[PDB]
Amino acid sequence: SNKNYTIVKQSNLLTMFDFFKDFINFSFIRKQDLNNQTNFNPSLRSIKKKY
Amino acid sequence: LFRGEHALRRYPTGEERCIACKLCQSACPARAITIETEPRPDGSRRTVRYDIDMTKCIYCGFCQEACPVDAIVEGPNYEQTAYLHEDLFYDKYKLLENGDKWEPQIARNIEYLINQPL
Amino acid sequence: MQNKYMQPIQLFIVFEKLNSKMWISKKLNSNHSIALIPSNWFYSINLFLKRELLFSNITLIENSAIDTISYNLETNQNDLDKTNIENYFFKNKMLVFYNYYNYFLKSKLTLFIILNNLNKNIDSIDRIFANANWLERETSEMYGINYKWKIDTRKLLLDYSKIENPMLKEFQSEGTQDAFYNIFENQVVVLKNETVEL
Amino acid sequence: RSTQLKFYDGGNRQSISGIRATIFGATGFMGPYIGAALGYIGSDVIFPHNHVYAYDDYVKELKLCAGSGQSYIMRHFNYDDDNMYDMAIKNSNVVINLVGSRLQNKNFQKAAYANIHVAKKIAEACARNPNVRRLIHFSAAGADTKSPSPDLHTKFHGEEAVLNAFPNATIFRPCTVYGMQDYFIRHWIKERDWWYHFNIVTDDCTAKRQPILINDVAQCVLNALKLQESAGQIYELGGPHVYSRLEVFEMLANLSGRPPKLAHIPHDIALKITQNFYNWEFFNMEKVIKDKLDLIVTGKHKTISDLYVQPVSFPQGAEQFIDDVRYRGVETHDNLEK
Amino acid sequence: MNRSIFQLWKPESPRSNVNSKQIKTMNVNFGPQHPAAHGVLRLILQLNGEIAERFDPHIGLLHRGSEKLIEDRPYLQGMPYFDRFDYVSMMVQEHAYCLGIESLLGTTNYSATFTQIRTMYDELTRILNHLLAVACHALDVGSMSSVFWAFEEREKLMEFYERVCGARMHAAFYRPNEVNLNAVSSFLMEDILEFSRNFFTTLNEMHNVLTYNKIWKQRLINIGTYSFQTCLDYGLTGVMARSCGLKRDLRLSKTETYANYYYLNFRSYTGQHGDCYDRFLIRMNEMCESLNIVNQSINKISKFNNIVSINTKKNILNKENFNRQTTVLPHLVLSYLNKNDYNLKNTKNDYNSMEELITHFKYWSKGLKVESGYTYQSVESPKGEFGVSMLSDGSNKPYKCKVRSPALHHLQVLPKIGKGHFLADLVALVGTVDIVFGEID
Amino acid sequence: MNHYWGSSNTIPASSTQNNNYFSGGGNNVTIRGNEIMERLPSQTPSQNMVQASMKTLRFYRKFCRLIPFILRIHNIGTKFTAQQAMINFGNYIRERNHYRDPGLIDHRIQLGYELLYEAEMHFSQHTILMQYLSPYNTPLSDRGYSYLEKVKYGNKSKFLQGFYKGNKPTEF
Amino acid sequence: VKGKGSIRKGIHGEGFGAPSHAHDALIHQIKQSKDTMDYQNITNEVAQNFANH
Amino acid sequence: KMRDLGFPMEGEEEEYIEQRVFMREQLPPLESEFWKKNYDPYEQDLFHFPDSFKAYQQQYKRYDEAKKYFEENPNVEATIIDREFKEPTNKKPWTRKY
Amino acid sequence: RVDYIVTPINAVVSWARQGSFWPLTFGLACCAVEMMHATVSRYDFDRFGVIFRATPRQADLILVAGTLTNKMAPGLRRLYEQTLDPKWVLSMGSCANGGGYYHYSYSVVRGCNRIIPVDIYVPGCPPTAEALMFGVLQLQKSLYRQINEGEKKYNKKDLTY
Amino acid sequence: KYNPELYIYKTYDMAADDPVWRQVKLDLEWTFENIAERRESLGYMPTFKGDPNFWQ
Amino acid sequence: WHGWLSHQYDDFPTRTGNSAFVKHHYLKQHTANLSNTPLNHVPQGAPQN
Ligand SMILES: CCCCCCCCCCCCCCCCCC(=O)OC[C@H](COP(=O)([O-])OCC(O)COP(=O)([O-])OC[C@@H](COC(=O)CCCCCCCCCCCCCCCCC)OC(=O)CCCCCCCCCCCCCCCCC)OC(=O)CCCCCCCCCCCCCCCCC
Ligand SMILES: CCCCCCCCCCCCCCCCCC(=O)OC[C@H](COP(=O)([O-])OCC[N+](C)(C)C)OC(=O)CCCCCCCCCCCCCCCCC
Ligand SMILES: NC(=O)C1=CN([C@@H]2O[C@H](COP(=O)(O)OP(=O)(O)OC[C@H]3O[C@@H](n4cnc5c(N)ncnc54)[C@H](OP(=O)(O)O)[C@@H]3O)[C@@H](O)[C@H]2O)C=CC1
Ligand SMILES: Nc1ncnc2c1ncn2[C@@H]1O[C@H](COP(=O)(O)OP(=O)(O)O)[C@@H](O)[C@H]1O
Ligand code: SF4
Ligand code: SF4
Ligand code: SF4
Repeated sequence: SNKNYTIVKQSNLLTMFDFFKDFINFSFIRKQDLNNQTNFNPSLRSIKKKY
Repeated sequence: LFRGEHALRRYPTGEERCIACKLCQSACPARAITIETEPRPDGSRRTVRYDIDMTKCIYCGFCQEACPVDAIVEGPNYEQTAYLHEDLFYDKYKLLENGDKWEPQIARNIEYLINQPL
Repeated sequence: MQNKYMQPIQLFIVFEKLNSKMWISKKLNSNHSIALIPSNWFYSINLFLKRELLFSNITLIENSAIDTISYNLETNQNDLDKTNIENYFFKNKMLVFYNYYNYFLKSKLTLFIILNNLNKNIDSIDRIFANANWLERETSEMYGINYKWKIDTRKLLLDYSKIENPMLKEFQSEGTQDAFYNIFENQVVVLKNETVEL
Repeated sequence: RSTQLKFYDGGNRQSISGIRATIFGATGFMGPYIGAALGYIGSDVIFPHNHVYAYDDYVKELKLCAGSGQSYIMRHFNYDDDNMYDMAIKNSNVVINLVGSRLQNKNFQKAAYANIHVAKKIAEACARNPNVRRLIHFSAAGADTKSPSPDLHTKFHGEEAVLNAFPNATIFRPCTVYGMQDYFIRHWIKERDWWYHFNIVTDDCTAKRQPILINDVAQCVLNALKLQESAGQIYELGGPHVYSRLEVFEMLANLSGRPPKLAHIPHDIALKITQNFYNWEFFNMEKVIKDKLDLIVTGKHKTISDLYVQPVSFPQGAEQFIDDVRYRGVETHDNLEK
Repeated sequence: MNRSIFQLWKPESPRSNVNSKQIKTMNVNFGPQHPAAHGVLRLILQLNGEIAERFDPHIGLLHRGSEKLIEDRPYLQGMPYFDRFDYVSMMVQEHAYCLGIESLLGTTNYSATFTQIRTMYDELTRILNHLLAVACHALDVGSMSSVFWAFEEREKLMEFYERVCGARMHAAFYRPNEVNLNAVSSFLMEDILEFSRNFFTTLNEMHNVLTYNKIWKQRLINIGTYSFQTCLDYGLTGVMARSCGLKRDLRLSKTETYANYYYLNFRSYTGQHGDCYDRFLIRMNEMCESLNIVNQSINKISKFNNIVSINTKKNILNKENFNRQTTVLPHLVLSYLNKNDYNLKNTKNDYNSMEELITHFKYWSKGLKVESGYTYQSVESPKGEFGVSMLSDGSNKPYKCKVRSPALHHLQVLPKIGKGHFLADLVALVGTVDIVFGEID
Repeated sequence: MNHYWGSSNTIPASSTQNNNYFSGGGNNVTIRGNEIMERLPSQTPSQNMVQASMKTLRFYRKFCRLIPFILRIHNIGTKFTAQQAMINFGNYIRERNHYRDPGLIDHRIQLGYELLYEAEMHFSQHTILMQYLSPYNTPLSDRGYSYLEKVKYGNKSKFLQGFYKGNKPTEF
Repeated sequence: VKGKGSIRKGIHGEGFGAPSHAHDALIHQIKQSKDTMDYQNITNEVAQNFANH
Repeated sequence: KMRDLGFPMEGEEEEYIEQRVFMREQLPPLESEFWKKNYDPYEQDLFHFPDSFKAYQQQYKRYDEAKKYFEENPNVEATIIDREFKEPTNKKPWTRKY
Repeated sequence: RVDYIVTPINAVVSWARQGSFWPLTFGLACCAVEMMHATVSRYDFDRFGVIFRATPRQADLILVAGTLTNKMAPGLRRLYEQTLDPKWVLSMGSCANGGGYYHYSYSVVRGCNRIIPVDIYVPGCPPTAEALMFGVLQLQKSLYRQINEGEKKYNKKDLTY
Repeated sequence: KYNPELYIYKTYDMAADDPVWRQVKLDLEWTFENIAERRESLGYMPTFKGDPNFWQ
Repeated sequence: WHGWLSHQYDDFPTRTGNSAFVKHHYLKQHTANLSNTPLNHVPQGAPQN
């Protein structure tokens, strides 16, 4: 319910203001999946000359 | 090839190897070498003031590289820590004293350096 | 120059009202081409470059400026030919050059823009190329170019509460003032400059 | 001899002022400021000192007065050898003396030594050396033979001896000098912070005080050097107005916002305790004795107006040094930003 | 898993209290005296819950007017500024400056090209830079002993530097159209080979504690992710551009190669994820492959075969010849191809030849004359594409010398890739960008 | 407005409110804003000296509005009064009032805004930044001035004063 | 206009609110000069916010 | 609106939010926006309103006066402020007791 | 007299403060790399009991290792003033000593000694790791001897007064 | 593009995961062994000896 | 012995024998760092001198 207060006006904001053309201030947090991070398998793409 | 402390060498006879050509002064990237020369009473071309500002100088070795008579040599001494800033304004006295003290090792290194091209 | 090269004539084909002045030299890479671009069309040309098909994969590698007012041929003066790029340096107050790299064409493209107005006005392109922001900030602060429509005009790599354009040939390397410590003010102060001459 | 001093004051630290000065007793509060006064115009400064501990900031910061190749520090100075003084003042045309008995000293013999013997030897060395154009000895305001304070009692004899040995010596008698590192404003702040409830007074607090700024004192020194006629005369330096101890406390409290509170200890018992117990900077008999005594500018000698220096008022001058120590009461939200 | 977009982002609406900064954000001065900061970065950081929101970098704390001083000084005397620009790629900076000078002159350093120094030592400097970058990144993340482990190899490489030029740092070795052939020695090559063999142990020691660690993977993976479009827009190059998957390497470029790289069979690595973990893996693989490149370079100047006796079919070794001591001969190809030039170089000097003395005097009085013209020469330094744009007016001094440093462009993206991240992820990002402010300023 | 000067960049007056329960407001003109300045777009081009003068007047107005806060934060109020600092900066602007180039005026205004922001955010030191606010010919209010030169050279031309003062060290 | 409720499109453009509602100067400024402010103009709203603070 | 714009709509997709909300660059301004005759902030035209309201309108008389002044003085001398020491007019700092 | 107790306690204090000599984690330019080289195993700084601390409050030595710019001089002064006493200052490199390669620049201060009292100077560009070790050890010996350099005079009973 | 070749970290030794790096290690060790064998067969090493008479 | 410790060369000084180092008549005995001592480098014209 507390988040719904900040959620109220987002619809009108996005509807009336272009998200790309207009410079609108906002804040966000980046999320990572810890299970995927721990299960990730390191790997690289080796590149060599044509043969 | 290690470049440590600037020093001035002498010929085996004791005569100064430095002639006031100012090539080292011109080559010094940091303008750390000041040279003033006046003819000696005997008529030799010798400097009257040869100062190196150790605080303003980058230990590059261009002075020794440009010296045509191996007068100025960056000898291996590196334990030259100073407590007063004035102590790092090396003068002709200081350079000659360093050269006299470190001539053996400097000469030993110069032998190998000269023989390498051969 | 044993490579496959093509001139970047698309810009001048599209912008039909501009004349072409292009160069390539062995002093540069085999795939590097220089061209002259007018300032009043620089912004539109960058707009076209940033979203044209083959120029889409274009990155603004470098940008800077040259104070051409004091440029003089110190040697081989008579060897100068009317086709050399140096002919444009004389009598022009400033020359701002940008350099981009295109991946599709595996090419390097440099654009030279002559600023003759005394105030050094030119439209900024940091709104098209993101990395151009700091490059143009540095160019403006060091050479005094008055970029227009720029995202951020605040100085970058210059001291606080100081106004100067050190990279101009008029300015002296020793500067005009030195920072010392004042005991009366018990803090770092700045006063007139006295230096050492070799 | 000739007391003329040709120096150029229009240059910065890297210029050549034309003054070569030796400043004895520069490790005190006023020493660094006096040294910097001459150093910042390009003058050469020598600081002879035998200070413990050597690594103290007081000794260390003296090197900033002039710069590299212009400021020199002579350590392990011997004050009873004439050769040491001769070496110190060999190449100096100005000799400033600030060697006075410290507020931490109660021994009459030590105070007399510091205020008389060193000053007399410096004056004798200056007389021996014909290149010493100017001598500036720093005395204290209110010096008198009948003064209860041993410091003032010995300083009067010291200035008399300096005048006798070097008739062209200039004697200053500054009042209570205040500043960032002073012994008056800093002492007030530290005492109030250490007690948290009061400042301990030992008298009626009716003694008159005429504070002067250390910057003004340095400007007075520079003006005295500029003026040739100032040689051989005694100057009393002080602020534009005279305040009692109670008035000074009131002014400081009003400026800083800290409510005033003076806790009284009987003068006799305070004197007995301080004279029978160990004395340090914040607990000494000299402060107790000088609390009652008046240290103001008298008309018997030349004043600062003669040196042509306009001292700043104490309320204006001392305000900047108490900005950090300010009472935090009710303040606006905008002021809360800081 | 349910949606969390509303909990993850908070937009700002015009004149709305709820959609606004309802808190007093923390404006911290990250650096300059901050262990994470390299020392000359004053980043005004707007933290809100210890999460970065707004970046205001100030980078002028190490501005020194290097370009102005270079313009004031002649060509040769301005070279050490390029060593000063980068504290870990000084050899590459010198190589770029000399490449520009020789491109202006219209010639190439055949001596260096045939001696292979300008490629093997470039790779050694790349190993130095990668070691320092990975060590600093690990130290910032929290791992301690990696710094000591990498700095041991750094000390070995600096010993090689001092042996070849007498300066363990700021070599100032490369110079245009000249090489100190005397310094190059076979025993130096053998010691470099021993170092290359032993470097695998240090690489494995770091890899065991970093590569597979769960904490390291959770710290780096999916942090600072960016796309090829971001790389293109911000001009990212080197390890970041390869982390973008662009497959952009200037050493293996037909029209942009500058040394023996184009004729060596080595591999460049790119990742399908543009994150710190991929960048770290790429740095490790580049360090490993530098060993192979150095091995190839040294083999290019080696005489493996030997005379075989007809009767016994066994090698005939020279007992009193220098070639028996070692199998690597730096001067082999140079002597074989440019015999006249090598003979002149080793026979004529300033102490016996009037022309040599005149050349030396002029060279050390006023730098070599450079024909007027504009050039732009670039190299693949460990931190990205490092370029020099030089305009010469025909005198002994450069009229203009602009330096395109990849560090500036890499630092430009730091707000972009670290906006929504925490303070730890930001101190991780500053290390992963691999920035040294000497060249930035 | 997404700008450092926007009306939404104010510092909240409470942890749960903006200055009231029935209204929303804050101060951003006489003090620094809540969020730092990430970008300062260049002043829109001025085609007329009228527009250039308007920009100069608005910048000077902002400086006058901000000077008391700057003085309080930098602890330089004793050196000069707020009005004294305003008058000193006005003299500084007067020295440059001869400009007649809109582009140069815009560049100068951008630089002035940048330096004012630095003063607000303490990027500069008080001693370094007080050079603009210092009186041109009046003594600093926190120091005792010396009128020895005026007494010595009273009713004498500036040329004679400079002649007696000198313009080169006399030792060398 | 599709998806904008009562907002309706004029000849030269589409309005930012319902027909009879009042136009907002702050919204107009945000749209036209987004992110750009030559100077901190003290409007009635700004003055009232200062007074309330 | 978020799904129309392209934001993540799943928990596993929440970890690539920055690629859809912040990483994407903003379209550069049209070049026609740089040719506007005037850039003054928009305000309601107070024509037909009371004089009290018009008092809050932008002062066009000041613009006209500035235009007249700049037409009359296209070129002026550079003002120089004397640096010679002068006794302060406000002597309060050196003449105040309390 | 107090000297009987002061002098041995002086020696103990000097020994302790020499053994525990924590510099400040502050590097500005390439000389920071040499400082890290001196910290790392090859020349173990911990052998002489010197451990770097991040905060100036917990630092005994101010290692000015790198160039000082006008834009940074107030910062260096503030760090020096905020470092708790007693403290010493060691300039490292030509740039920190006397401006080094950039002595003729418009941005670089001609020496950190103009802003700070420099206790010791270590010439070099960059100074070697052994050079920095030598400077640190010489500074430690000087620090140990600073407590009593024979200032006070001995009376007829050999007790200092 | 159509036949990607990847390097996969799957063992403690990163050299082992690549056939080329194993060959690099083997070649380095082979070179060291060859040098050692040649020097042992020779039985001694000539060296440059300083001579003070060189400075007559 | 400085070079011998530094491993610049494998030759070391030998007293009373065939040496690898030249012994000129103008050589002076080695001295440790004399800084912070009265016998320190004093520039000509410096205040200390
Ligand atoms: C265990 C066996 C069993 C039997 C029991 C035996 C006894 C058990 C006792 C248990 C309790 C022990 C408590 C003390 C522990 C040790 C610490 C200590 O001694 O204090 C020093 C310690 C020093 O201060 P600090 O905070 O460490 O210093 C910080 C920095 O130095 C300051 O930095 P700064 O920059 O702010 O510097 C400012 C400047 C100072 O700032 C200023 O500039 C302003 C001040 C300058 C003048 C200072 C003069 C001294 C003032 C004394 C204050 C006493 C506090 C009470 C005041 C009451 C007044 C109404 O600083 C100074 O100079 C420092 C102060 C110097 C003090 C020197 C004298 C101390 C020793 C003697 C004290 C005698 C007091 C007796 C009180 C009455 C007792 C009934 O604190 C004190 O000075 C306060 C001590 C007060 C308690 C004394 C207890 C012993 C005497 C009791 C009476 C006799 C015995 C009765 C019982 C008999 C039973 C059989
Ligand atoms: C673990 C060791 C603990 C040591 C604690 C020592 C406590 C103090 C001991 C004082 C001994 C006094 C002996 C007789 C003195 C005779 C001279 C005289 O006139 O007497 C009056 C003396 C002299 O003071 P005065 O000011 O009256 O006179 C000066 C002397 N004349 C006049 C001759 C010039 O004063 C006293 O009241 C006694 C001495 C007080 C000393 C105060 C400083 C002490 C410093 C201690 C340093 C060691 C700290 C150890 C802990 C360190 C932790 C890291
Ligand atoms: N409030 C004030 O400051 C006033 C000062 N004065 C005079 O001005 C002078 C300078 O002022 P200030 O800095 O405040 O005073 P200080 O007490 O701080 O300075 C006195 C100096 O003399 C030295 N000294 C003390 N005793 C001896 C001794 N026996 N032998 C040798 N040197 C000794 C001290 O050195 P060490 O550190 O080694 O003990 C110190 O350097 C004072 O000494 C006094 O004469 C006059 C009126 C007011
Ligand atoms: N000591 C050496 N230094 C340089 N090149 C050498 C040396 N020894 C042999 N070579 C090279 O080896 C080739 C000749 O081979 P080979 O006849 O086996 O050698 P050598 O006759 O000197 O024993 C030439 O290319 C020659 O330059
Ligand atoms: S080492 Fe370089 S900078 Fe130093 S004195 Fe020699 S030539 Fe000059
Ligand atoms: S040191 Fe060498 S280069 Fe310098 S003046 Fe003497 S002889 Fe010439
Ligand atoms: S003195 Fe030399 S090594 Fe040290 S910071 Fe300056 S240029 Fe770099």
